[PDB]
Amino acid sequence: YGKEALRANIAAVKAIEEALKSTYGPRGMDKMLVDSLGDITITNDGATILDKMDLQHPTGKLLVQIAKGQDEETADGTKTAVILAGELAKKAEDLLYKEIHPTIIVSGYKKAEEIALKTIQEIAQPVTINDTDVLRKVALTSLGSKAVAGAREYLADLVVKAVAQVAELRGDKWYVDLDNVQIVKKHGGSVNDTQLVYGIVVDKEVVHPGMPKRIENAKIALNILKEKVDKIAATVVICDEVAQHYLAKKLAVRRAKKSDLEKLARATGAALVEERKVGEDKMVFVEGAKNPKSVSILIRGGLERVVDETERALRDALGTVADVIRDGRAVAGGGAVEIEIAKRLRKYAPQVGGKEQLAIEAYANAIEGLIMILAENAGLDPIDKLMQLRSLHENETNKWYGLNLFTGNPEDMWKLGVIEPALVKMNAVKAATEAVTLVLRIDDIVAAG
Amino acid sequence: YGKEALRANIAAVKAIEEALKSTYGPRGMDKMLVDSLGDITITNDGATILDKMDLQHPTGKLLVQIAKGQDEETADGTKTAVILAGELAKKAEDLLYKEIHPTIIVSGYKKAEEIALKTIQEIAQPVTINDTDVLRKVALTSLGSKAVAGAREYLADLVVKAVAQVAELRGDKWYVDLDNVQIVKKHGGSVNDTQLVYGIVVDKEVVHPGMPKRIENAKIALNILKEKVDKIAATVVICDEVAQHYLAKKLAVRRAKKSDLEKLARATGAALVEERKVGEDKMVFVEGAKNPKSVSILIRGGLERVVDETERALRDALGTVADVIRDGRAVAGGGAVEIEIAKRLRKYAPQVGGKEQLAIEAYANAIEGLIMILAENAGLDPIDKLMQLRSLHENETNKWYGLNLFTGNPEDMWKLGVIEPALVKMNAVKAATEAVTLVLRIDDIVAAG
Amino acid sequence: GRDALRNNILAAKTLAEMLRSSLGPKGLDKMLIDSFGDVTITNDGATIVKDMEIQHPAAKLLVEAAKAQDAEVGDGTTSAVVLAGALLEKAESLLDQNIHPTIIIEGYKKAYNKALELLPQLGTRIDIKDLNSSVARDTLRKIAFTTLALNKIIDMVIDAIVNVAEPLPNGGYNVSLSINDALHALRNILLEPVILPGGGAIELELAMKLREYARSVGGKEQLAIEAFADALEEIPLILAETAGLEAISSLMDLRARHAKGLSNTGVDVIGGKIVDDVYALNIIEPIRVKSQVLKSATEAATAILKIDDLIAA
Amino acid sequence: GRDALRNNILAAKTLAEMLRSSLGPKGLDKMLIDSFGDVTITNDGATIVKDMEIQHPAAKLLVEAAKAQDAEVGDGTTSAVVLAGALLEKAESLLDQNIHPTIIIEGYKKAYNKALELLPQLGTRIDIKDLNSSVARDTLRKIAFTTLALNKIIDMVIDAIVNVAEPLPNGGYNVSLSINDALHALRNILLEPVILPGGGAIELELAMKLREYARSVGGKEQLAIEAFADALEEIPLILAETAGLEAISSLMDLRARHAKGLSNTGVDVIGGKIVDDVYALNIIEPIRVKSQVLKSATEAATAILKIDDLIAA
Repeated sequence: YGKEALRANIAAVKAIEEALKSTYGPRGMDKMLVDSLGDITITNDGATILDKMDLQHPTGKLLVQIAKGQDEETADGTKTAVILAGELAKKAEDLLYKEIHPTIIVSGYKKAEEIALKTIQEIAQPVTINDTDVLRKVALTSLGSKAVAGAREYLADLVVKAVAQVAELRGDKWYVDLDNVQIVKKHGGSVNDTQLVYGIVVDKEVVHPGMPKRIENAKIALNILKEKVDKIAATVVICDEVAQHYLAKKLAVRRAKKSDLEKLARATGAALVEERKVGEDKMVFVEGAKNPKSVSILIRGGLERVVDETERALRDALGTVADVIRDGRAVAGGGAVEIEIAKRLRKYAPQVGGKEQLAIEAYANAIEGLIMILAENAGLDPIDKLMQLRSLHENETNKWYGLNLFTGNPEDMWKLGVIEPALVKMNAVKAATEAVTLVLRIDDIVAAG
Repeated sequence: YGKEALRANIAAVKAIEEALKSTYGPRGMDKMLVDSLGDITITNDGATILDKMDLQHPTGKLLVQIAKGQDEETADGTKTAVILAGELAKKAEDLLYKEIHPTIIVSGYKKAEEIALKTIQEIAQPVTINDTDVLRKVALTSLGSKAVAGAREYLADLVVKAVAQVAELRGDKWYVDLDNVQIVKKHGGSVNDTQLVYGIVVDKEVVHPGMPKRIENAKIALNILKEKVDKIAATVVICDEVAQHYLAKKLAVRRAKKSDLEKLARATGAALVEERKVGEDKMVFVEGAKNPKSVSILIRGGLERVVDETERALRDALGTVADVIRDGRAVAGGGAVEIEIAKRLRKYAPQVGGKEQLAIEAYANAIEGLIMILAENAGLDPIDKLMQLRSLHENETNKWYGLNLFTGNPEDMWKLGVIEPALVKMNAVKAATEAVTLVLRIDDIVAAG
Repeated sequence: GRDALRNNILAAKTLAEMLRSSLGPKGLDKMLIDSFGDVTITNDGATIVKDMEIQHPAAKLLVEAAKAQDAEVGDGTTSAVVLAGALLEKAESLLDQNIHPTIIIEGYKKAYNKALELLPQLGTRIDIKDLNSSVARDTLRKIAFTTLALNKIIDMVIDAIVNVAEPLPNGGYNVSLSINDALHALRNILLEPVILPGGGAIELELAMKLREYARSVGGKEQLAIEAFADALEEIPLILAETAGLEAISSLMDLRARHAKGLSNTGVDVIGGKIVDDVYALNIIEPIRVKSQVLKSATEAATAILKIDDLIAA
Repeated sequence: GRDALRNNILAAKTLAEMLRSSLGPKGLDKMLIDSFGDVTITNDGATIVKDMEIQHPAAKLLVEAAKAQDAEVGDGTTSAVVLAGALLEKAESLLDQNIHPTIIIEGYKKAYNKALELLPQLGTRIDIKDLNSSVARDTLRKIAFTTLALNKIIDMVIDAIVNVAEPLPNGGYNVSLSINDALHALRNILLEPVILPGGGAIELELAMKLREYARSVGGKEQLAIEAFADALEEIPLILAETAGLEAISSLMDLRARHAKGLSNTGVDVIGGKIVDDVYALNIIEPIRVKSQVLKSATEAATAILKIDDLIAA
């Protein structure tokens, strides 16, 4: 079609889609990453895969940053933004070969974007912090077949609980500061136990055996040595063999992340400080806070990749439930929203100029691509499931009818507890549209200094 | 596994399967054949494809002859025999890699063959020359999506009618001599008309315009010239400008196949002989016979490949209905019989030695291959449809439940009028088993003179 | 098929093939060599797996699963790898039939759950109520020797083990730890008490049940489960191979017997024969071990199966 | 070694290897092809040997011996070639030990003479005195079927054969001649009457005796004779291979039995088993045939062995 810069950019976007396409949806595949000759990483995570892989291309390195929406909203919904961009790019490619100028395409895509966002706005159901069922279903939907050691239902409950704990109310709008959450991890065997702590877990052995294991209502503050210790204890501590005896006479920690120190400072602004024994090791538990929003999750698993993956999935799920609470809207996932969008687009397209109408229709198809990917990854026939849902979606009574990737049959995704945050999907649509319009508007690539 | 002669033979059988695999079933594909630089042939026909293709391999050239069962039973059921052999060969291949000796495989296949034949014998429904419905359905089943110009239902009716006409009764057993049938063909436009004649059609213009167009009760018998003509007419004729006047004074034909002459001799042992005008041409019609079994079908089509294909399909359909009448048994096609066979085989296999049991099970799978091919050619998911039917076939009330290649769903194939002759399927099983056992028994290939 | 997955499956399969020989009591020795030329020779899959060097990441992963399995329980390191490679090899047939790997993963998951559900039923309990004198301990000694393979040194180890305190109710004795694997085995027997009929009988029975269950599941997952079963039957095969005779014929015979209501029969490797009851010859496995083998193998195999491609980082 | 002789031995050996498969009642088929593409498929060594094309002169010679053997007696064409190739293969081991081939030839000659001397002792006579009704003929029919492998067509062939006149004293009946080989066999049974226990029993016993005799001969010729014996034991091996099981183990079992005073035991190929008495299952060979097989094979093998080089003419 046009200049090779555009062709290259589009190729880049498509390439970046191909990197994440296989991992889309609950029953998604994992990718294996190999760094140098040192280590490897097996994961189902848009962020991680995008970050670990070589980003040595000027274009696309932008797509990654656009996908990761510059907003509190950041998730594996990045995968959606990326995969979409790839689809809008491929359908654009089909338009350029008809010599539709990029301007018209961009216009059409902008219109289609607006209608898609409107559609999401319309379909979306209200949801509050009290609807434990929905929030639980959202948390459970975020963890769909993620390689997590923990029971997904149990872990979902934990997610809802933690996010509920963290929540504060700001002028008729709840707010969730996920920084209040700690996530420590340790791996042995008889593990894939997952623990919920209402405080802070400091992962380190007690400095000296002869030392108060427990401490009640611990006011937190964390010959030369004697002078220092005396001066410090004038008003538990965290940062020499001689000082161990002093503190033993007067709990301590050898090495703790500054993140732990931050979260501790936040948590304590301190009723119990214990030393608890994990399966095959010991560590320090801070229980109680001068803080009603702090909390921690101990994810311990048999094998490290699984633990790490559990952390990633956990963080994402937390994120999604948070977004659901903060925006207070949710939608039936499983491909319903996308189908509705495509439907409305094809409905509206003729009301626009022809050359843009084609672009809009192409947008609708680009949207419908996602569902076909969802079906693909579930080992199902994509077109069949698509036309099937599209057909079922002719009734307004099936606005939430989406694909059940495990049964293979279309079902009311809202009732199945397959629920997503609207904000995320909207932001993803925005991100993808921005990315592809950006790529489209670019005419040439010029060296500089 | 063993010696390369066996590997080569098996490869040959498999190769010959691949040549016909795509064309199996009603919704089957066509193959294109290219002879020299002169002509090409597009067809869905086992016989034709096997005959036209290069048979320059010692093995396989035998498979073709084994497939074409040395019996009145010869049809496109050759495709079945061949495709099966290919499947039994591939599953054998999987056994040889377990170092099951060919002897044991052959034994197992022979047992499985016997049980399969027994199963066909059991399932088979009786059918007589009076059951027009069934015979019509059989004829219609033989013409499934064959590239025939004629209406398939109409043509099926014609098939049943012709075969009914030809039939004679021999000692409680009907007999059908398809040699009594003539099949002439001509192609223009406004054609794909198909005509049924109760006599013989001689395709040639009348020798001289000034000549009796019609002839009532024509006693058939088909200066030097005057003497000859006088001597001949002493007691219509078929085999000089002077003789034309003589015969004009005394109907004639320039050039007729000896086949026509034979069929004429048979047909007349002669009430009407006419000259009828086909769309854009004229030819001679012999109506009435001193023969209650003669008949002819005028297949005329717009395009030649279609006409030829129509002839092939017609001959085959005639063959199948004939076999149905002569053996007096039929079975629900669409994959039912094969599934039942596989089921019984797996049922019986444990009652046999282990190493043979494996062979029998492999036979069952080889059988089930066919259904997967039927599904493949219909653009359906083979495994799904298979396991689906296999599951439905757990009830004895679903012995005729087979695959509907047009709806994609399993249905009672006997009720849908998807009906096949048992004799054919049995003979095919026999042929395939013979072929593969033969290939298996061969150890080496030795040159001679 | 999906090239990356095939390459992975191949790597894992080759490693399994390498380890197949060192299985059972008559398992051949492997010759381990350091970068400095130092040589260790051993038939212990734990040692082989631990010390060895392997470049391919799939095999590395499989090894990781094996090591973890060796940590959580002292035995079954070879069995897990062999079974994993088996599962992948059997999966290959399904991938070739154009069956998407997540379906296969699901089928394997169901098969594993069912197997783990069936294990306790197919086992036999022991007396945890008491360490009483009458033949409760003497039967454990037989398992000890079964692990080892000595008129003296018998009582001593048992007494030294009895020293360490603990009942737990649910009968779950806790101990703060060739001799190593024996102590491991005994510990594992007590830690949760059921014994399982070794020599492949458990695999065989499990397979026989899993096929029936597969016929219930019915889908492509039926084929996946049936594949899991075929993969389970690979261990009896190998043991029979170490016994000497033509593996397949014996596999069939065993299967035959399991059909009967002979219910358990096994291959006595040392005896070089198939025996109707493997309890009679005190060929025993702790359920603690077998379950861990199943879990490790299935996790490894599904994990390999779940990976779609490789990307440079 | 002597390169020419080795090349010859190799050629003969390969031809034998080719023919080994088509031995016994369950012998695989060979696919013979003309220069015109015409195909004949058969497991009859007579046909294979006769019709086939072979370029190497050693193999050609071996074929000549086989054909002559097939002419002098209808049966044993495969056996001769197999045995010849065997003799050469066993000779190879001796050539490798730096044993000159004329010595080997001498040893083989002695072994053959001894064998032919022992055949009549190891056999069992039949009644030539009369064609009497009582079970003299019914026992021949069994051999007829043994050759063939039918309730009817039984009496008819025998009667048709009895038609043809002749006793000869020394019991040596003369007749001026699947059906072919059967008639051949019967003829051969009568022509000189002794029956031999088929299924390899004769080879085995002969070998067992020949080793003892070899210990008497004592020299390198002892090794040559012992090689002749090992070469004789190759037929039971092959028959056992067609029976299915691991050849060596069965060879050993058979040998074991022959040691006992079980004296004759054989491999029942069709039955797929080793049987204590092969007469009981009417597995019988005419001595007329076996002797011819021995002669032909030994002549061929020594002949190959006696050739030192090749010269262009």
